[PDB]
Amino acid sequence: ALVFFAEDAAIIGLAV
Amino acid sequence: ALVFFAEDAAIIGLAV
Amino acid sequence: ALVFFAEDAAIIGLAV
Amino acid sequence: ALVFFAEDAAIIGLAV
Amino acid sequence: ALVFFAEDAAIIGLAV
Amino acid sequence: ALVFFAEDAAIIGLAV
Amino acid sequence: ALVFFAEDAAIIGLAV
Amino acid sequence: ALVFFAEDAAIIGLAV
Amino acid sequence: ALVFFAEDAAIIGLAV
Amino acid sequence: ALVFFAEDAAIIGLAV
Amino acid sequence: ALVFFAEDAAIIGLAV
Amino acid sequence: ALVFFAEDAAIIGLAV
Amino acid sequence: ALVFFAEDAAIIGLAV
Amino acid sequence: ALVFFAEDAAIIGLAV
Amino acid sequence: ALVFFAEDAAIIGLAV
Amino acid sequence: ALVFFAEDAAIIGLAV
Ligand SMILES: [Cl-]
Ligand SMILES: [Cl-]
Ligand SMILES: [Cl-]
Ligand SMILES: [Cl-]
Ligand SMILES: [Cl-]
Ligand code: NA
Ligand code: NA
Repeated sequence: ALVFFAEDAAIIGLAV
Repeated sequence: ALVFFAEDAAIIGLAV
Repeated sequence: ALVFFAEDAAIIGLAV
Repeated sequence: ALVFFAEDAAIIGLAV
Repeated sequence: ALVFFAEDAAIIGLAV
Repeated sequence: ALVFFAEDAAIIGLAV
Repeated sequence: ALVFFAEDAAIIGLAV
Repeated sequence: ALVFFAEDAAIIGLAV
Repeated sequence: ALVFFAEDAAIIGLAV
Repeated sequence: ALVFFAEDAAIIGLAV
Repeated sequence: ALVFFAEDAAIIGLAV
Repeated sequence: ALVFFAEDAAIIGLAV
Repeated sequence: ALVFFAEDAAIIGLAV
Repeated sequence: ALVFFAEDAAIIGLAV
Repeated sequence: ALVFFAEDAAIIGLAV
Repeated sequence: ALVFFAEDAAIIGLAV
């Protein structure tokens, strides 16, 4: 799976 | 809001 | 075009 | 009450 | 770029 | 309306 | 001394 | 004279 | 983390 | 200050 | 050369 | 160990 | 434009 | 408790 | 800071 | 004639 990144603060992984 | 990042050059934020 | 980044592990670009 | 401010990005209030 | 600030509520940045 | 801030000292608002 | 800021409305200093 | 504020990083005064 | 602000003069961040 | 980034996993900021 | 990245806010390159 | 990132063009890890 | 809704807490609009 | 929703602008909870 | 330019003759900087 | 411009500091004209 791909992991994208976003600032949510902390930088989190969004796993697809 | 989440902030994604993209290379547009320079790296930019994209706010959601 | 925009390039997003994703961890595929190595970091890859995703071009749009 | 007092409202303080912090950078979180976005600036948020903190109410006391 | 300079970033000014304004209460719009929430405090927001104005980028120049 | 936007409220900007300035030191006039004390901090005042400038409303627009 | 440090001076912090709070919305009390006016913005006031808090002196430490 | 009025002093406004901007992020330039560091927050700077702009004096008018 | 949260970043507060204080006059130290110039404004500085305070990271928590 | 400049903020660099590293994986420590999750991404974290490194302030300089 | 290698290009590192830092948040300065805009993301900037540092070329080595 | 910390992993930093650099554009070398692919993005590579730098392992410390 | 379409305005979607999401819990971010507080419910926000997202405007498209 | 039950939480209803109203536009007040922003969408708010109403707790019962 | 930003430096704009104007003909004043001779071309001058205007610093902000 | 044509007047080009160069930074010499100050911006100067170069007349051709
Ligand atoms: Cl999944
Ligand atoms: Cl709170
Ligand atoms: Cl910390
Ligand atoms: Cl430091
Ligand atoms: Cl001539
Ligand atoms: Na890149
Ligand atoms: Na810097």
